[PDB]
Order: sequence, then C-alpha cells, then structure tokens
Amino acid sequence: IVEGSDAEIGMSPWQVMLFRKSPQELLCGASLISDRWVLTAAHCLLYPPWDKNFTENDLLVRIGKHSRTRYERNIEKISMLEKIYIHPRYNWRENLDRDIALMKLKKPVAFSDYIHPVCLPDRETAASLLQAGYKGRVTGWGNLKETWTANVGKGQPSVLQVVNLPIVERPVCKDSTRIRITDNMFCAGYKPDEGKRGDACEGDSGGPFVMKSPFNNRWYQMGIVSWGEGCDRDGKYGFYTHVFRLKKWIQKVIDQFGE
Amino acid sequence: GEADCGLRPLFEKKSLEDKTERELLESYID
DNA sequence: GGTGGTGTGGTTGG
Ligand SMILES: *[C@@H]1O[C@H](CO)[C@@H](O)[C@H](O)[C@H]1NC(C)=O
Ligand SMILES: [K+]
Ligand code: NA
Repeated sequence: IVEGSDAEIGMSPWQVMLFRKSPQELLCGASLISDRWVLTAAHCLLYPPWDKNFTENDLLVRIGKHSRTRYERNIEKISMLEKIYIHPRYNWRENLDRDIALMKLKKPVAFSDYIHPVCLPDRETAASLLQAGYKGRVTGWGNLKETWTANVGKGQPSVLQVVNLPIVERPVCKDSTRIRITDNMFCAGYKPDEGKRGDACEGDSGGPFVMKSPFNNRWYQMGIVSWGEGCDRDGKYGFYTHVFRLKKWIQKVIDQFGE
Repeated sequence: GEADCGLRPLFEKKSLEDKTERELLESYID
C-alpha cells in the first residue's frame, strides 16, 4: 500500500496473509468470507509468465495478523488448504480478466476479536455502493512504493497498511491504460487534480477492497486487488476484480464443494 | 451472533469507530 | 528466541 497508514488492531479482521512455505515468504493478501473459505486473486496462485503455479501444499494461510513478519503468538491462526479453485475463465494471457480464486481450509477457523469474516454484496448492495466518487478501503502488507532498486527492506511495512480510495468512472479507467478493461474489473484512486494520493501495490493482490454500508453498518467486499501499472502514478488507477459480477461462480463453488 | 458478517468485534460491536471510516461515509453525501 | 525489540507487554507467556 502506497500512501496509506498503519491499520488499527482489529480494523480488518477478515484480512488474510497468503504465505509460501519454502522459501518462507509473503505471497499475497486474501480475505476470509466464512469459517472455511478464503477469497484471493487467481494470479497469486497461477501466473505462468512468472513461473507461478502453486498447489494446496505449497501454501499456508495466516489469519488474524497485524505484524508483517512476527508470528503473533496466541493471536494469529494458521490453516492449511484443502482445495484451490481458480475461475475457469481466468485470463492470465492478456489482462487478468476474472482474477479470482477460492481456497477451502482443511478445518474451520474459530473467530475472535482479530478474526472475523467480511460480507459479500447482494445485487442491491452492489448497485447502491459501486458508484463513482464513493470511497472504499484497501489493505495489505505489500510494497510502500513502486520499487526501482529490484529488491529492498525499506519497501516493506512492519504492520498491515490501510488506505481509502474513491471509485472512478469507467471512461477515466478506460483512458488511463491500453490494457483491455472488462466488466469484471473496476478501478479506484484519486485523479491528479484531486491532490490526495494512494494506491495498492505489488504484494497487495488478493486483498480486499471493502465498503461500509450506511444502511446496516456492515462491511462488504466489493473488490480484490488485481493489477496496475506502477503504483500511485499520476493518471493511473488501481484495478480490482469486480466481486459482485463473479458472485454466481463464487456461490456455485461454495454450494457444490461445500461444508 | 450468528450471521454477523462484516461487523467487527473491536469496532461496530463496541460502538467504536475506526480513525478513517468517517471519510467513507462522507463520500456517499458529497 | 520461538512458526522484534524490548515487557512486571503488546493485538500474547515466560
Ligand atoms: C500448475 O502446476 C501443476 C504442477 O503441480 C500442474 O499439474 C498444473 O497442471 C499447473 N497448471 C497450469 C494451468 O499450468
Ligand atoms: K516476546
Ligand atoms: Na494514481
């Protein structure tokens, strides 16, 4: 996250860290959507141009965290993966269309003050909230800026970062890039005019873009950090998988293969 | 507590607001 | 240290 701030404790209890077993490294963000299901970006699991093709066994999921590196004794919970489900129409070749994947945990996770699922929007809620100029919130342990020295320890936060960003009109999104945008995506971020800044960055993928309903006081996950060009550049915007447009695939996977 | 999705134990369930959630709610007006 | 840098802890023991 670029130009965000330190999360408060328990601010995103649905935040999940997706972690590579060997070597031991942060891979991506993710979100907890029930006691047994975690949502993330497909490209975190499968991206052939970077030689990425993980199975269930390469990965851990870590829930309840605040610190990026410290094992948070008695706070965080670590689950193993039963099964990964990547969207069958995920397009890694061109533009990461349908950049979405579900991970089933081997055992349900016990909720706590630090661990708690986010809601997925119904049709009404999507339409009401997914409007240009409305702000959502993005969270992650990814890089604090576009990195120009190949590798740094100064690029990384010690604790979970948060930033609020406005949703942007589809024409502005479309003109800001030559990558082909789809209805399975939306973009967010300040315009160069608006003076304020912020973006997600590399490492934040799979993390949620959430909005608080002014009707029922609940947090809904409207997006998944998916892609961008650089981070926090003027005239660029962060791209997010559009969660509601893919909800039928999400329901289908959870109903069919579901405990 | 049953389908209490999206309500944080340390915030909404305690009637505490986080430091920036005000900003999001203001965006629905302006 | 242990799946950081200091605590009669902390978002948590000794
Ligand atoms: C990803 O990797 C595994 C190797 O275990 C392979 O079986 C699977 O077919 C791969 N998928 C793709 C689409 O390359
Ligand atoms: K300690
Ligand atoms: Na920008």
